[PDB]
Amino acid sequence: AKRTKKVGITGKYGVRYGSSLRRQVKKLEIQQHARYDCSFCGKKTVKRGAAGIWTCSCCKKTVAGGAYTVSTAAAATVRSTIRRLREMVEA
Amino acid sequence: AHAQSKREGRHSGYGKRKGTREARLPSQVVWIRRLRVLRRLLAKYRDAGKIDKHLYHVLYKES
Amino acid sequence: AREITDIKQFLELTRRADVKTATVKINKKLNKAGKPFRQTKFKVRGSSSLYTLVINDAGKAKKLIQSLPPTLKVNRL
Amino acid sequence: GRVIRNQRKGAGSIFTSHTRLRQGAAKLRTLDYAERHGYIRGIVKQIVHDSGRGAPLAKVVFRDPYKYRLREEIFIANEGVHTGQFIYAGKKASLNVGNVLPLGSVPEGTIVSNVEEKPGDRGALARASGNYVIIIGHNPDENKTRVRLPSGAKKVISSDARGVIGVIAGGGRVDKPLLKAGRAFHKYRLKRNSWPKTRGVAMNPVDHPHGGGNHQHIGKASTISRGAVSGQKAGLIAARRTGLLRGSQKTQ
Amino acid sequence: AAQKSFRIKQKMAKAKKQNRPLPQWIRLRTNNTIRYNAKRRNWRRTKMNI
Amino acid sequence: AQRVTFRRRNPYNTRSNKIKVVKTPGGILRAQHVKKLATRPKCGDCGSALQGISTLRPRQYATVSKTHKTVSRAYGGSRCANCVKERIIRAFLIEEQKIVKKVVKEQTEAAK
RNA sequence: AUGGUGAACUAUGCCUGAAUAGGGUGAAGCCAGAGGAAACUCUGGUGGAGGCUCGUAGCGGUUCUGACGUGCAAAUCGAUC
RNA sequence: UUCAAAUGAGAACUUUGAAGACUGAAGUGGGGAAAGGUUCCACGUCAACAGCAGUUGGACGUGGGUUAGUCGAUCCUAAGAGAUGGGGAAGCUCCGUUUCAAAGGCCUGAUUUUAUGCAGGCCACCAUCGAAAGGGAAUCCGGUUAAGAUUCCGGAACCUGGAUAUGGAUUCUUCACGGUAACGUAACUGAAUGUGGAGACGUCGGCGCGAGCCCUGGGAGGAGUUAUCUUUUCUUCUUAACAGCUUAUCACCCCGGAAUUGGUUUAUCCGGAGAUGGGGUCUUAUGGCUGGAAGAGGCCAGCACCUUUGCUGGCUCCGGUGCGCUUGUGACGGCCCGUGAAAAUCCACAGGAAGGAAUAGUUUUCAUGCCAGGUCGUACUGAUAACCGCAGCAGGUCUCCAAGGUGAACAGCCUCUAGUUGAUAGAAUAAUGUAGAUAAGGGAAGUCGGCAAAAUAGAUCCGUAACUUCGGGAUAAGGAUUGGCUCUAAGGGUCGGGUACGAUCAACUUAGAACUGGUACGGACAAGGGGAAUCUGACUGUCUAAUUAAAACAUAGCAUUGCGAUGGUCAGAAAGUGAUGUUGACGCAAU
Ligand SMILES: [Mg+2]
Ligand SMILES: [Mg+2]
Ligand SMILES: [Mg+2]
Ligand SMILES: [Mg+2]
Ligand SMILES: [Mg+2]
Ligand SMILES: [Mg+2]
Ligand SMILES: [Mg+2]
Ligand SMILES: [Mg+2]
Ligand SMILES: [Mg+2]
Ligand SMILES: [Mg+2]
Ligand SMILES: [Mg+2]
Ligand SMILES: [Mg+2]
Ligand SMILES: [Mg+2]
Ligand SMILES: [Mg+2]
Ligand SMILES: [Mg+2]
Ligand SMILES: [Mg+2]
Ligand SMILES: [Mg+2]
Ligand SMILES: [Mg+2]
Ligand SMILES: [Mg+2]
Ligand SMILES: [Mg+2]
Ligand SMILES: [Mg+2]
Ligand SMILES: [Mg+2]
Ligand SMILES: [Mg+2]
Ligand SMILES: [Mg+2]
Ligand SMILES: [Mg+2]
Ligand SMILES: [Mg+2]
Ligand SMILES: [Mg+2]
Ligand SMILES: [Mg+2]
Ligand SMILES: [Mg+2]
Ligand SMILES: [Mg+2]
Ligand SMILES: [Mg+2]
Ligand SMILES: [Mg+2]
Ligand SMILES: [Mg+2]
Ligand SMILES: [Mg+2]
Ligand SMILES: [Mg+2]
Ligand SMILES: [Mg+2]
Ligand SMILES: [Mg+2]
Ligand SMILES: [Mg+2]
Ligand SMILES: [Mg+2]
Ligand SMILES: [Mg+2]
Ligand SMILES: [Mg+2]
Ligand SMILES: [Mg+2]
Ligand SMILES: [Mg+2]
Ligand SMILES: [Mg+2]
Ligand SMILES: [Mg+2]
Ligand SMILES: [Mg+2]
Ligand SMILES: [Mg+2]
Ligand SMILES: [Mg+2]
Ligand SMILES: [Mg+2]
Ligand SMILES: [Mg+2]
Ligand SMILES: [Mg+2]
Ligand SMILES: [Mg+2]
Ligand SMILES: [Mg+2]
Ligand SMILES: [Mg+2]
Ligand SMILES: [Mg+2]
Ligand SMILES: [Mg+2]
Ligand SMILES: [Mg+2]
Ligand SMILES: [Mg+2]
Ligand SMILES: [Mg+2]
Ligand SMILES: [Mg+2]
Ligand SMILES: [Mg+2]
Ligand SMILES: [Mg+2]
Ligand SMILES: [Mg+2]
Ligand SMILES: [Mg+2]
Ligand SMILES: [Mg+2]
Ligand SMILES: [Mg+2]
Ligand SMILES: [Mg+2]
Ligand SMILES: [Mg+2]
Ligand SMILES: [Mg+2]
Ligand SMILES: [Mg+2]
Ligand SMILES: [Mg+2]
Ligand SMILES: [Mg+2]
Ligand SMILES: [Mg+2]
Ligand SMILES: [Mg+2]
Ligand SMILES: [Mg+2]
Ligand SMILES: [Mg+2]
Ligand SMILES: [Mg+2]
Ligand SMILES: [Mg+2]
Ligand SMILES: [Mg+2]
Ligand SMILES: [Mg+2]
Ligand SMILES: [Mg+2]
Ligand SMILES: [Mg+2]
Ligand SMILES: [Mg+2]
Ligand SMILES: [Mg+2]
Ligand SMILES: [Mg+2]
Ligand SMILES: [Mg+2]
Ligand SMILES: [Mg+2]
Ligand SMILES: [Mg+2]
Ligand SMILES: [Mg+2]
Ligand SMILES: [Mg+2]
Ligand SMILES: [Mg+2]
Ligand SMILES: [Mg+2]
Ligand SMILES: [Mg+2]
Ligand SMILES: [Mg+2]
Ligand SMILES: [Mg+2]
Ligand SMILES: [Mg+2]
Ligand SMILES: [Mg+2]
Ligand SMILES: [Mg+2]
Ligand SMILES: [Mg+2]
Ligand SMILES: [Zn+2]
Repeated sequence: AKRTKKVGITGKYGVRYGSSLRRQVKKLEIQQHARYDCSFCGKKTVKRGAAGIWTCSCCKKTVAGGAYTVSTAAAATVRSTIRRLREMVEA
Repeated sequence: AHAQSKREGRHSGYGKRKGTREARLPSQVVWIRRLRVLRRLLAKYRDAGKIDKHLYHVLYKES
Repeated sequence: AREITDIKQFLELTRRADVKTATVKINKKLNKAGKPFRQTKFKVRGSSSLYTLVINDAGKAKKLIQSLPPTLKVNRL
Repeated sequence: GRVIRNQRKGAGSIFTSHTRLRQGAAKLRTLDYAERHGYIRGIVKQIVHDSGRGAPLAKVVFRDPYKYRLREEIFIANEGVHTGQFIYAGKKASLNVGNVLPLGSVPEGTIVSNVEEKPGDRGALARASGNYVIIIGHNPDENKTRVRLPSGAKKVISSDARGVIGVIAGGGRVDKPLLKAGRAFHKYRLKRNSWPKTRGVAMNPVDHPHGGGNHQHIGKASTISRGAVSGQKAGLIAARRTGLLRGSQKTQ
Repeated sequence: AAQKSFRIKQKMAKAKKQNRPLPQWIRLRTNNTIRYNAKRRNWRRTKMNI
Repeated sequence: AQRVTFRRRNPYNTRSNKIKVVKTPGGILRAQHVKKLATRPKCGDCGSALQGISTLRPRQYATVSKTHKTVSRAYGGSRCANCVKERIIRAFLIEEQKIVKKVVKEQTEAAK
């Protein structure tokens, strides 16, 4: 029973702050609250709690991550070119 | 005396009502009342066999 | 602070070195459904805690009372 | 006239750090024999929020090579490092996210964090959530290594300056609208007493060089000389230009 | 103030003791020149400032 | 209808000033002060309440028989049994695969 | 001008404590249903979001330019806010 | 407010009885923090004082009164404060707090000239002050005083330190057995060193359970009303710390190997990293039964007497209910660029130095036994009279406990318990007033201005415009309806059923229908006026205590500046000085 036409989680803020700041906030909220896959046991149980800290519901591994998302574009591109450079020094 | 006349359904009219229907008895309370009873009618029929476990499980998420 | 129910163990308290006092109590009490009976509690006063031994049956209770060491100082009721 | 606000801040009264809750102070291992002739293993035993900080810290415990017991460090957690991970710190350590290696031992383009300005200063450069330096080459006599700092600046430091491979966790933090006063309120609540900010232009002349006048206005050029004296520097200090930065920046 | 220091209870004590009228026999002394207790004090007239 | 009073001079609702109302042999209501609740000791490896171990406030533990402070198996009342299994297995295998690494690089040093 | 005393009021930060009837609203998440070739759209529930709202205590102090104005009071009292 | 009595030279004002009221458990009730300092209590008592009085008092005079191993302090650390080798400063002093320092004390062995010299290893921890709301060893009930009580009395406990023996346990397999396991237990040696836990921690939400309170049936008592009516109205029927056994949501173990996926919360989570199922293990919050303990306390009846005051009997029993109320707790869920102290102190484990038996050893973390617990505070007020405001000032000043009805309700209004009935008094009722109200017909013509005042108001149903950041605007606007009494229907729990139902027990909610009245019904109390625009600030928030609350300040948002630590900005007389900085450009500083 589609509850709100477009303000999603951001509907708590009412009419305040102006559409555009809500638009922005809504994006990262949707990001930060949502449940992610665990690169360790496979169960989509990683949830946030304080920026950059991602922990696993069961299995209890805790990863450092983005302020509002688990992996951040930048970090992963760094992971990849760390691979790259390391490959150079066993090959 | 009064409390009797109450529980005989009296002085309960729109002119003796002052808090909202909601406040008098919460919507939610009703839901939990009702839903817990469906949920547990279900359980006895399964734990007995009047219902088969598959039919139960549809009724559960159906209730 | 304590309840006892081994009648043998009990007697060994009454003859335990530091035990100076001891008191018998008698309670009118009722049995099961109908009538009443006469319950009796044997309280030995230890240095550190008060042991007490219920004996419902008066029959046991009677004999038990002579058994009481003839140097122990018993308060009756 | 009154002592203006930016002067007052310096005597640290109501103005010092709010520091009761902080996790300790993050730094790298002491530059001992192990870390500088080889490598030495630790485990990240937990990563944790540091109060009034952007990025998470990672408690990383090590063996004590000199007497039997454990010694634990407090690190700034690079992204991706996780509890239970083993951490390798040394010259002859290997090139994975989370380890810590002298800028000498990593190829150009490597991406490190918490890097030392001088060797064993236990870490100075790039620590804020998201930041990092990149090695952009090294001249192997007088073993320097040139890096590019998060500012754009390019410094050359010793090759034995340590750094930890990867980027600091918690990036993106600033992308999200604070939205209300309150959020910022609570933000500075765990930093210092710098918020809110009254505009000098709304004060009286006692109070500021911007104060007074029958309309609110700065009254003279607000770019102030480097040579200005205490009480004079409020505005755009030493500003070498001013106005809306048209056009792409990005240090050439 | 309801759960006091010894030092304060004691000033306190001493001050109860100085609260008496002139002992009337002083009046009879040769040359006696004191009529009443001039330094008398009352709890709701003058506070002890500790 | 019967109200009640604190029993200590402290008038505030602090953690260490909890009350419980209670009916006496006199037939009246009297306050009582309730000590903070104890909490369960926790496993060092994983961090859960470890079973078998009695839950007292810390000094009360020195007034209590040693059996209340452990379970039998190694790392008794200190790690959580499951977590001991973990480190037995791991111990075994790594001491074993340590032998493997040895005769293999002795083989490397042998022929190469 | 010189040398002294004040943060028991009040301003601001820190530490450690405590306190706030009853209502209105119904945000994410979730469950069951409906339509449609398809993409997709829709309904009834559940849930309990907010520097949200009605309003006590609380904190404030709008108006009467009310009382008082040699006062109860060197700032109070009433009503309304 | 009133009548009478009693006392007294004297009574509107003191005491007692009666009466009429009030506060109405968010108290005018019962206690405390700060502050006071004897105001507490008894006797005496009225010159001043209590803006009339006075026989009365928080006044005067004279005495009495504050009892702790467990309640606080005392210990610990917090922001902070501050000695010390030092470094500045003419100097009063300023800086630094582990700092550029040759910083100090413990376990026992060696002594068997003796008491502590040296024989090992450690430990390099680096003053001290700072919380009567944070942390924290341990006490409860009954009774008792003119005035003290978790402090005295009675009874029953517990903690810490010190001593120690007796019993048990243990051992010829020396340093315990049992259970597949989770784990069991009355015990069951354990140095240095290491390590883990506890102390120790946000806030809101619904859900679950405890306690006390509230409601209520039966019975056993006492009281009240009884022209009439009421198997009635009111009230007593209680059980502390502590101790034994038992009791748990969570968690965990064994068996087992799951799609037709199952289990499952109010709230969608969980399962091949082993679900559902069956069987077990654990924490003991909490509750039960018993010990404490009926001997106490509570309620009556029946004799006794100036007296102390007794004596003697009984009875003190069994239940029911829940979106109840306050609190407490749990397993969960929401929120954060906020993720919500420290230290003392206690335990455990890893380790295995050492020491220890069969002719007799080991053991005090098992039981029972002996001793000791210092110092200071403890009275009362806590406020329209014990504190601060010149004062017994309508101001100010931190907190816990919290009954019945109406009703959404800790609102208003009425009441039980408790407490008050204090505020100069009498006679009249002109003007003018201050506070409370009403007014025909008109309806803002009043006035700078609708200032004041009036209107509106709860709930149920119906109905709802522009515009919009799509969240709103919205209780938009506009409407009807609402009492009593008498029925009807709907919505639940508990059981047994070979491997369709029947039986009982207990709850106000919602809707519908009759009848009924001078058309009244949110009947007092309670409770929004609405609409169309212009100016202006986005919003919530802020300020001139005591003439300005605004359009002023703040804010998120936008944009500019400085800075890579040998630094930016800022502090200082100086400095081996300081703020930012437990910091590092997703940063700090300045507009
Ligand atoms: Mg709902
Ligand atoms: Mg319910
Ligand atoms: Mg049910
Ligand atoms: Mg399902
Ligand atoms: Mg100046
Ligand atoms: Mg500081
Ligand atoms: Mg500020
Ligand atoms: Mg600004
Ligand atoms: Mg700004
Ligand atoms: Mg500003
Ligand atoms: Mg101004
Ligand atoms: Mg200028
Ligand atoms: Mg100037
Ligand atoms: Mg100006
Ligand atoms: Mg301007
Ligand atoms: Mg005074
Ligand atoms: Mg004075
Ligand atoms: Mg009652
Ligand atoms: Mg007290
Ligand atoms: Mg055990
Ligand atoms: Mg146990
Ligand atoms: Mg102050
Ligand atoms: Mg609290
Ligand atoms: Mg509320
Ligand atoms: Mg309402
Ligand atoms: Mg509210
Ligand atoms: Mg279809
Ligand atoms: Mg709500
Ligand atoms: Mg609000
Ligand atoms: Mg409001
Ligand atoms: Mg209301
Ligand atoms: Mg305010
Ligand atoms: Mg006013
Ligand atoms: Mg006026
Ligand atoms: Mg006048
Ligand atoms: Mg108001
Ligand atoms: Mg009078
Ligand atoms: Mg009344
Ligand atoms: Mg009230
Ligand atoms: Mg009064
Ligand atoms: Mg008192
Ligand atoms: Mg006083
Ligand atoms: Mg008196
Ligand atoms: Mg007189
Ligand atoms: Mg007087
Ligand atoms: Mg007078
Ligand atoms: Mg007179
Ligand atoms: Mg006197
Ligand atoms: Mg006296
Ligand atoms: Mg104590
Ligand atoms: Mg002491
Ligand atoms: Mg100093
Ligand atoms: Mg101290
Ligand atoms: Mg303390
Ligand atoms: Mg305390
Ligand atoms: Mg008593
Ligand atoms: Mg006495
Ligand atoms: Mg008293
Ligand atoms: Mg005693
Ligand atoms: Mg005794
Ligand atoms: Mg002892
Ligand atoms: Mg045994
Ligand atoms: Mg420790
Ligand atoms: Mg710990
Ligand atoms: Mg705390
Ligand atoms: Mg106790
Ligand atoms: Mg089971
Ligand atoms: Mg089994
Ligand atoms: Mg409360
Ligand atoms: Mg948390
Ligand atoms: Mg422990
Ligand atoms: Mg040795
Ligand atoms: Mg012992
Ligand atoms: Mg007292
Ligand atoms: Mg008084
Ligand atoms: Mg006053
Ligand atoms: Mg009173
Ligand atoms: Mg008067
Ligand atoms: Mg008069
Ligand atoms: Mg008229
Ligand atoms: Mg008209
Ligand atoms: Mg008109
Ligand atoms: Mg005119
Ligand atoms: Mg006109
Ligand atoms: Mg005008
Ligand atoms: Mg005009
Ligand atoms: Mg008006
Ligand atoms: Mg009218
Ligand atoms: Mg409108
Ligand atoms: Mg009708
Ligand atoms: Mg029915
Ligand atoms: Mg205009
Ligand atoms: Mg505004
Ligand atoms: Mg003003
Ligand atoms: Mg002024
Ligand atoms: Mg205003
Ligand atoms: Mg004003
Ligand atoms: Mg703009
Ligand atoms: Mg120097
Ligand atoms: Zn996982």
